[PDB]
Amino acid sequence: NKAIIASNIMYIVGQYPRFLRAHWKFLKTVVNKLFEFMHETHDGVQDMACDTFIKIAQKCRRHFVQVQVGEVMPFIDEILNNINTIICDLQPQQVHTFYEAVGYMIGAQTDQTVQEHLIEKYMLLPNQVWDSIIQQATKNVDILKDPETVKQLGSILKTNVRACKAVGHPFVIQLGRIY
Amino acid sequence: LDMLNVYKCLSENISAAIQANGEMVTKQPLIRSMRTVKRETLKLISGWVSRSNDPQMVAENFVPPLLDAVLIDYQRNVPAAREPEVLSTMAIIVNKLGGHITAEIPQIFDAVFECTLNMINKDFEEYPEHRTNFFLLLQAVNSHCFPAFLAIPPAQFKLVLDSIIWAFKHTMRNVADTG
Repeated sequence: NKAIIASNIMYIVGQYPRFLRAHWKFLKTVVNKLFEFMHETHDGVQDMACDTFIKIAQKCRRHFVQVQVGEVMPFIDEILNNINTIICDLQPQQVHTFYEAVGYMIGAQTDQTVQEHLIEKYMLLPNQVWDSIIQQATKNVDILKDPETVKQLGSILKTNVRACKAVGHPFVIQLGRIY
Repeated sequence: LDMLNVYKCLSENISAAIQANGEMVTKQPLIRSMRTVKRETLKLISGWVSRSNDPQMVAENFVPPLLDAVLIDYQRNVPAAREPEVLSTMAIIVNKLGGHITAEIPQIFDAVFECTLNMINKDFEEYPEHRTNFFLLLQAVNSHCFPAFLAIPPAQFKLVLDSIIWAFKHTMRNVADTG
């Protein structure tokens, strides 16, 4: 029962960004609740929690990259310094939906310099796998024939596609780095 | 294939001429002409593998015929008749094929290594080109096919490492530096 209820609560709060955009503390509490639900093993809860999070990010993108009252650091920072601890229990596709969600936040930082640093760290986790697979291919190109490494190259790319859909032009700094 | 046959035909014609009348014969029309077919043959072989782009296909078709045709020929040649460019031609292919040839180092090093080493282990002067090239080869193998140095027995490996000592004791700047 609790999961069916929690989902509806999460659906309702997802439909009223106007209210979230006026009450940071609540928005904050909501996001964190979603981050917790992201380790929930009960059926569907993790799909629910991701749908809501991308939704909210899209419509409240500005509040995550600008410092709110009662804080001394933009929420994105906490989120980026913890990506792994949050998404560790998510499935491949959900991880993509999560990356797309943060991407929208990144797209809010119009300030060149800062948006660039945000982007570099945003794509840091996926980059490690990439950089790794790449150096090994520069020793033996029979590796790009390896079932597992090819499975990864796919998921890394898929992640790169979503981030780009949300970040927009500025994402060029990334594309250029691996193009 | 035929080109390798004629190469080998000439290579055996030259060595005999020398074995029968000493180095001197190299200083005359016909021999110098036969040396040319060999050298250009080697230019062609190495010149292509360099710009080739399918390592395995190259290591499984165009490399095995090199063994009997060029390597074991270089082995059976009299010291004065051996082509230094054989070693450098082989060096280039190792740089290109890399891991795809790591399994043939045994077969290769047999023919050329020890027999060439005995030409350059008396002093530090004779057979200059053979010194230079030999170590470009050894550099290459060590650089792109190190695993080979483990496959072989400790007795052979030692012989290799001490050969390096020998290199950097040279007064020819290039040979000592390669070492």
